[PDB]
Amino acid sequence: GLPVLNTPGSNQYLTSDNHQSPCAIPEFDVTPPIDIPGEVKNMMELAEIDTMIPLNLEST
Amino acid sequence: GLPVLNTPGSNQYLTSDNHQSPCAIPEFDVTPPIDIPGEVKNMMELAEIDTMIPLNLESTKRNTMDMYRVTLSDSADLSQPILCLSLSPAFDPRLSHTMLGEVLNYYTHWAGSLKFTFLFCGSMMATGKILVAYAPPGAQPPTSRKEAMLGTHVIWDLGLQSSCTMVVPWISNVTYRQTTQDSFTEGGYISMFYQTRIVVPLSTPKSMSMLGFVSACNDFSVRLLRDTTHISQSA
Amino acid sequence: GLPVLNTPGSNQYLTSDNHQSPCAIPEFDVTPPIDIPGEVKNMMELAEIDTMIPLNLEST
Amino acid sequence: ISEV
Amino acid sequence: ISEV
Amino acid sequence: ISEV
Amino acid sequence: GAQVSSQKVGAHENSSTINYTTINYYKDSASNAASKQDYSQDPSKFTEPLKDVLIKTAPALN
Amino acid sequence: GAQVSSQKVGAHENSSTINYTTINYYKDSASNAASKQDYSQDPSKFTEPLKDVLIKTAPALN
Amino acid sequence: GAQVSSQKVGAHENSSTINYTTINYYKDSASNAASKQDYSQDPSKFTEPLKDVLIKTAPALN
Amino acid sequence: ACGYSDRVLQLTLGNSTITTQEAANSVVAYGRWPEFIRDDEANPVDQPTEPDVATCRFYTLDTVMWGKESKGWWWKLPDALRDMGLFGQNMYYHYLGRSGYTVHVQCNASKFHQGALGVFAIPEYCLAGDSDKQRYTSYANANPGERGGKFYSQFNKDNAVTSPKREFCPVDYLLGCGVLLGNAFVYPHQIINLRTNNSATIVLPYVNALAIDSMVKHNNWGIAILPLSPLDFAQDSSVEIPITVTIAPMCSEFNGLRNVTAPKFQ
Amino acid sequence: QDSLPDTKASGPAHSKEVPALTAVETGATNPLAPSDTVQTRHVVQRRSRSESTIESFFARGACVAIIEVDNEQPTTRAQKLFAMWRITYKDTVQLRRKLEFFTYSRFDMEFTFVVTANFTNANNGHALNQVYQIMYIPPGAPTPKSWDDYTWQTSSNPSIFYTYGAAPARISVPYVGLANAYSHFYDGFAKVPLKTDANDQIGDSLYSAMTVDDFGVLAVRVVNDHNPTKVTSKVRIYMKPKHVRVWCPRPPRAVPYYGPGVDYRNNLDPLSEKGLTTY
Amino acid sequence: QDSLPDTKASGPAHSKEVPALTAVETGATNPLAPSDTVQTRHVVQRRSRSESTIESFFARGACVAIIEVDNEQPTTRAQKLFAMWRITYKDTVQLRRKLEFFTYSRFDMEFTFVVTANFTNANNGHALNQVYQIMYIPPGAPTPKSWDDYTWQTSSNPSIFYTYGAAPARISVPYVGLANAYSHFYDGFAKVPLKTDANDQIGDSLYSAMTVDDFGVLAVRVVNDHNPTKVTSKVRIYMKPKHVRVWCPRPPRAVPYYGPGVDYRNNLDPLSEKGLTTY
Amino acid sequence: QDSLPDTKASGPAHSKEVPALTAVETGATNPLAPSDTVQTRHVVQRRSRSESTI
Ligand SMILES: CCCCCCCCCCCCC/C=C/[C@@H](O)[C@H](N)CO
Ligand SMILES: CCCCCCCCCCCCC/C=C/[C@@H](O)[C@H](N)CO
Ligand SMILES: *C(=O)CCCCCCCCCCCCC
Ligand SMILES: *C(=O)CCCCCCCCCCCCC
Ligand SMILES: *C(=O)CCCCCCCCCCCCC
Repeated sequence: GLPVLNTPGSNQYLTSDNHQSPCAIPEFDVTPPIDIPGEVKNMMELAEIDTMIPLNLEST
Repeated sequence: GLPVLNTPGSNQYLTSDNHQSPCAIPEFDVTPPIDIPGEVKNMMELAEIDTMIPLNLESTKRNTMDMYRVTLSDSADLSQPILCLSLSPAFDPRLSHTMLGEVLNYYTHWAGSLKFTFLFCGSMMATGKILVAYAPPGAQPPTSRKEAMLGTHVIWDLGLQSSCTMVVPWISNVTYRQTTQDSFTEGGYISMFYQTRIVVPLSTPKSMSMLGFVSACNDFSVRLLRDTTHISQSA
Repeated sequence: GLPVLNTPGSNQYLTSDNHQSPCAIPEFDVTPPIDIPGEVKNMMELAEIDTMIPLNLEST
Repeated sequence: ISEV
Repeated sequence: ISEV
Repeated sequence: ISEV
Repeated sequence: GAQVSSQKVGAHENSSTINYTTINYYKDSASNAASKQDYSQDPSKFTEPLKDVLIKTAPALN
Repeated sequence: GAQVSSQKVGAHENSSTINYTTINYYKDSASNAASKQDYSQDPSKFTEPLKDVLIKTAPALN
Repeated sequence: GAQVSSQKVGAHENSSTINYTTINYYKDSASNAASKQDYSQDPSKFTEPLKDVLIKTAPALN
Repeated sequence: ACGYSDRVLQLTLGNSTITTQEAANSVVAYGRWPEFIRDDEANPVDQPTEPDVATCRFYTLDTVMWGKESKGWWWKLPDALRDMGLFGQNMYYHYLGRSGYTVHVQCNASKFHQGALGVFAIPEYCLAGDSDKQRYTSYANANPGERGGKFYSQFNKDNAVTSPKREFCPVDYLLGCGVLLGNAFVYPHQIINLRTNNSATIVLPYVNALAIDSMVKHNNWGIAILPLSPLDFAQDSSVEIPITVTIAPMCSEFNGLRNVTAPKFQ
Repeated sequence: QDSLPDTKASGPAHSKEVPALTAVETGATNPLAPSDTVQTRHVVQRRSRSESTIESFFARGACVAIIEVDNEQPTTRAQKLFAMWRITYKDTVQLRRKLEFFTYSRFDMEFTFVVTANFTNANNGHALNQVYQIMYIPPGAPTPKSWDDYTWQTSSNPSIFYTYGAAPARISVPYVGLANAYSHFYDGFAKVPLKTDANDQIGDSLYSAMTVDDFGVLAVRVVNDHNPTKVTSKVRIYMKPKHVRVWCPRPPRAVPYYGPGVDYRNNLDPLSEKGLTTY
Repeated sequence: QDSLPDTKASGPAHSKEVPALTAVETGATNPLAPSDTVQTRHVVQRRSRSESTIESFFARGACVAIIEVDNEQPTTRAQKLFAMWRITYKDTVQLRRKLEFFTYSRFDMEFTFVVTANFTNANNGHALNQVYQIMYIPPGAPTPKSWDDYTWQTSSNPSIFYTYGAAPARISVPYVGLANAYSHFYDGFAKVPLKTDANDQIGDSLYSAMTVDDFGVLAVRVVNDHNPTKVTSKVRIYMKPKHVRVWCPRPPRAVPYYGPGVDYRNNLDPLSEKGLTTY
Repeated sequence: QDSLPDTKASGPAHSKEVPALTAVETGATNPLAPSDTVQTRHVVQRRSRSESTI
């Protein structure tokens, strides 16, 4: 019986939290990765690629 | 009072969890084990034992001893297939109830090579050559020997070694196929044709049975445990 | 706030459990033992003493 | 700690 | 502790 | 433990 | 203050000395759980409380 | 009494051996969780229980 | 099995490397939290996927 | 060179020898040869009797005939040997008994006959009953002795709910117990396919959840012989050929001697 | 390291080694690999059988019982103020069938209890939170005759007192078998009729049954005295085998179960119709 | 150390190095920095891209489903005593659009379940606290036909039993794809019509769909028997990808989604009006 | 280590040691084991009295 005291925040769900949880399909044999071309590591890599500006937003 | 904060998941019961719990009969004097023959360590060991295929599920044959017997004879139409079957080992009705099909029906995905062994039960005086083939999916299912022989095949010569094994190599796009029937993960076609014909001398039976067996090769695995459709219970 | 997750079994009372609990009379000066004759360590010691069998359970 |  |  |  | 002891294993998984850990959280020993690592003794004080204890192969009355 | 073992990692974050820790809290081994670190064996006792086991390239009946 | 890493401190109290501790409690790596210690890479495979990559001071068409 | 073949075998136990010139090797069930109880697996404390050559020898049961309409035969062990010489006497004089077995099934025909028998050795071969009442087969009916029993092609429920037969009704494609016959190959087995061999030899260790048990109350192994492919010959419609079963106890030991058990069979 | 074997590259053959021919009469399965009958490439195999170990095949709580117990005024009629369940996995079919792929087993057992309650009457006031007592009564101990007689004192039997709304209760039990393994199949009787028996009833017993009381019963009651409104509860029991060893594989059950033995009765036709030459 | 590069001081230029001119025809973006076209000072840069890593962009629980389930007396009509949801991220739009910045992905998935209930009728007494069973049924397993048939025994499928009022339930799932990455876009069919097919239905399949059942379904029920008053509940499911890798970036969806494929139908005019020379 | 004692193997006897006779008048229980009155085999005993400690 380790004595414990529950603090504020207990039992809430914050959608940006980062916690562990039980795995529902234990010991699953995961398919290993292969080297697909085109991997992205940061969303700012996409903002560094030139894309064409819709400069002319006149009526027609 | 160690300060603690309860996270999402608290007080749920997940039936696949793996936790400790208090022992209700403490200090019980357990009976020690003895060495019983026949211990099993993995369910795939059972899928590697050949079990007999119910190849003949025609009307009057299904659910009788005759579902296991395929008739070969010296007057068979040599242009027609002896048998045709899809490679859906947990779903095709000829394969789903073999020991291999019964174990795969507790899993969602399967992968690996399979081997079909056929036993000739004619008399010793009967001879014959048979072509058994496997067509990876995507083309028309073989209707003639001419089409069947363009895929993977074994030509069996009947003789003192009574049986012949064809291995269906794992040839797949996905890394694991589904155990239900799905065209995205379909496995192909097995067909069998006479290569010459059964020949017997006089005073010999002109018809005889062939029996077929299936098992997994050593590269076979299954994953994602699930309930089987093969047992139920009414209210 | 150590993050914790309560498992099945939480808040049950199993009468054969074996846990710690707070002492209601703290710092009590316990009377020490003395060596009384006749100590028993295991109930099977009592089953090893011969006791007389009621062999004759006829009516009277 | 003390293993026994 | 005992790593394995 | 392993500090990183 | 963790005490580590061996469990006496009954059924074994297809996976040795398995240990368990105990820490006492209270000052009063009455708060402690039971360790159940209990020794036993000889029943002689009840089964043979004789002044001259004789060997079972010899006559009891000599 | 903490046992530390390696996890077999499936999906990897864009960040190696990741470990997990286990402590048994109960004296009775029936209380323990399953370690699921299970070894396997040879199917031969079922697939080839023959007194003379022959090699697959040789004839089965000689 | 405790992993100890440094926090990147934003606001500082009027009080250095502050650390935090992590222990994985489950065998399956899918149960793990995210470490968010993520490395990055070069955008070149998207911004300059050219067979002859030229230097920005030189003419693009020579 | 000198000529040893896995088709030609001699088995000698006690004062009995078997030869076969058309075997298909031999099976040792679960890879375990029989053995005596080891001291560290022992449970009754009295000194066991081990009759050795007096009981561990080949006993041949009555021959059965295989015809075109035969559905199959089954025997249980030790029951099929309960009346065999000094094996039966030791079995009934002792509360506890343990034994492994060599089973040799014999069926010769000719090069113009065809057919295939499946010979399966099943640990704890529970069979299904003949009625709506569950687990109701009586002791005398569950234990036919050397006579064995037969399989049927269909479930014929006993309806004389007045004087119930209390018999098994083993349906053949369900292996007499609610599973499909095709999967019986997970059990130790051989096939006597007449074009290939004329006998099956299977060595059975003692298998049970206990080191020794009551042989009178409990059968450890069942032997099931079913025509996987039916008998046929020339063009005759009533060919019949014998099937003879010869079984030898192995590593027999018995504990708990007292007066003899005399079961009521009739 | 748990991956399956790699595929070896192999090329053409013209030889006297013939792995494709065999004789299944011997009782053996031909151990071929694709490289014995076709040309293969080298494949570094990474798949594993992690999820079909005996432990992972059984590592799920499966429902084995639904026990109904009421809390209402003790009338003179038959009520369900306490309920008793003889412990078994044969009242449901799904876990029974998985265990019966094997003849013998040895394991510890985890029981998790899910308890749900509801009102039955539109309204006679309400009810305060209920506490449930689940007492294990081993073969031989006295069984309760009423919901509050002396047996519920539980001085030696283990009991769980569960509070409604708390996380499902859970306990583990060791391997408690009388033999060195549990027998899923017992080809025998607990009694033998002898020639000297006075009548035929004396040596009669059920085929394939062993002890009479097996593992005993769970007796469940609501500890609270009754409220004016009636409250019905159900206790669902989930069993999970853990630390599992199994021996002697068997064909799985192919036709519906008919009782605790191997008897069958209907739906003896498990296979469907399919033409011999239809894909 | 994760800061972005420092700005270098640079002065005037009069030279043949011309970084400001380029040819976008080559397919490349000109990698200029401000010091290539203006005079800059030195700046020690401390900003970082910590919050736009692939893991931080997806590290949020996003609502993907609202499942409604009732607890009331089983009548003969169509009721919602249990509900089934085919697992997908395409029933809502917000997480779908973020994943579809990429063609392929590989990740583990955390599911958190928020459950809320309410009375519907002014009053027919009340209800005792409900327990919910969320059972995962993988492609091929039997699906329930009624809220308490045998499939709910769940011997092999995983289930969560959630108690109303407890913290939201939460579980993780591994990368369960059949391929080496999940395909967010599949330019193809699951079947091909062949010339020898008996009719056109045989080879017909939906464009860009792969398997039929995909990941299976979640079957939800209230485990309690009904009270006299009806209680309606909703289960909201939040998915968070964790341990994320993604490949091959794509333009984001610019017009409303119209189904699970890339089809469009209305509001095909995403850009507003603005004069060419209006700031 | 808490198992009960092993059974020792013992054979026939023809002697003046008579463990089967005793005099309960003394107040003592005769400490016999099965090998004092019958022929026994060796048994490695693994049972324990773990559950009947006080
Ligand atoms: C407070 C609740 C305590 C619950 C205690 C339950 C004790 C009994 C556990 C039994 C597990 C049974 C598994 C089945 C065994 C059977 O197959 C065989 N008939 C045994 O030979
Ligand atoms: C007890 C609750 C268990 C819940 C188990 C859920 C298992 C399924 C997880 C699926 C995560 C799906 C992510 C999406 C993948 C798709 O993009 C692609 N169609 C796959 O090629
Ligand atoms: C021996 O005790 C060495 C240190 C053990 C460290 C773990 C302690 C866990 C917390 C105990 C708190 C007791 C109540 C304040
Ligand atoms: C091995 O166990 C070494 C010490 C581990 C220290 C952490 C212990 C955490 C508390 C365990 C308490 C068990 C029940 C009293
Ligand atoms: C590395 O793990 C060294 C030991 C860390 C000791 C503290 C452990 C806290 C408890 C972890 C329990 C995990 C679930 C049984």
